[PDB]
Amino acid sequence: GLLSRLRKREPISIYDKIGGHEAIEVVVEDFFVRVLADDQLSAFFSGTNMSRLKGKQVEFFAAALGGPEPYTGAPMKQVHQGRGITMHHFSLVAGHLADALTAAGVPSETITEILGVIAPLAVDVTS
Amino acid sequence: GLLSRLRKREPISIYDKIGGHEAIEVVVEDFFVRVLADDQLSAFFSGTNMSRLKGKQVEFFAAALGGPEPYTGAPMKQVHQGRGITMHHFSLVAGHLADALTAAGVPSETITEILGVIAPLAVDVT
Ligand code: HEM
Ligand code: HEM
Ligand SMILES: [C-]#N
Ligand SMILES: [C-]#N
Ligand code: NA
Repeated sequence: GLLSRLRKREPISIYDKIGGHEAIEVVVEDFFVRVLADDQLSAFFSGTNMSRLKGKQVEFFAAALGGPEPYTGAPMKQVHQGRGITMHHFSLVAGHLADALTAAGVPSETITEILGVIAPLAVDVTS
Repeated sequence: GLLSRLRKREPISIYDKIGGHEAIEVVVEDFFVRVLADDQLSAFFSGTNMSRLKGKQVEFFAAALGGPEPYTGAPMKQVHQGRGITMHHFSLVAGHLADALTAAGVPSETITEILGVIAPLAVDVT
């Protein structure tokens, strides 16, 4: 945990400073309420099992932001390839993530930092 | 609350100035009485959950005015998109908010300050 990490003089991860697994879970839940309420986005998920997806997204974001738990989902490029997702869609999704982070009280500077980790993933996500 | 924030040497926000979350609740109720009575505005709210909207409006205004809690609703552009809202409509709503603030006894100068925060939002709403 964070205490062990600090005892080892390891820098505080984004994961730890935003509140770890519980924070990520809450953010991902809200993120998906936002995404599924967005008529430009909801249809992408029509044939999707949301229950499982939220789980994999928690694992993915946690791992991306410095958490210890494994990602147990499929590779980004394979999952998203062929879904007709454009940079327009990717950007809307990123906007919803930023909104969920803001709603959870994460400082704007940290939101920007998180967008810096996530934005390069568009190369694997978009059509 | 305001007491703890002053102990931290935070400058007084507009939110804290006008009476905080409880003052904003009261203003928002009166605001919508005015809005829904306005024939030029009321049809936009046909079918709207007023209780929910009012709560999100309290959150929004409280946050914009420097309050302690984040806004948790949808952003202004998304929510108002495709409704054909014009500068005329926005101006009417801003007018009703100012009148509600006036009725609540907020000093004219502070209402002017609040309108300075609200008026730029028209780019997203319209
Ligand atoms: C913001 C960056 C994104 C990340 C980190 C991400 C991550 C993920 C992850 C972890 C999964 C689960 C993979 C699995 O099932 O093993 C997934 C699936 C999925 N993603 Fe994303 N994604 C992103 C952007 C997007 C965008 C922009 C769209 C469409 C607008 C999208 C649409 C989908 C859909 C529809 C699935 C589920 C496919 C199915 O039905 O199983 N994703 N994504
Ligand atoms: C003073 C600027 C305004 C602000 C701060 C504002 C704020 C908001 C907020 C916070 C919501 C709720 C968002 C959510 O559900 O997450 C909302 C929705 C809405 N607004 Fe505004 N608004 C403004 C101007 C206007 C104007 C000028 C109109 C039309 C005359 C309008 C009509 C509506 C309607 C119809 C909804 C949707 C209610 C529903 O979901 O059924 N707003 N607005
Ligand atoms: C993808 N969520
Ligand atoms: C919007 N009221
Ligand atoms: Na695919």
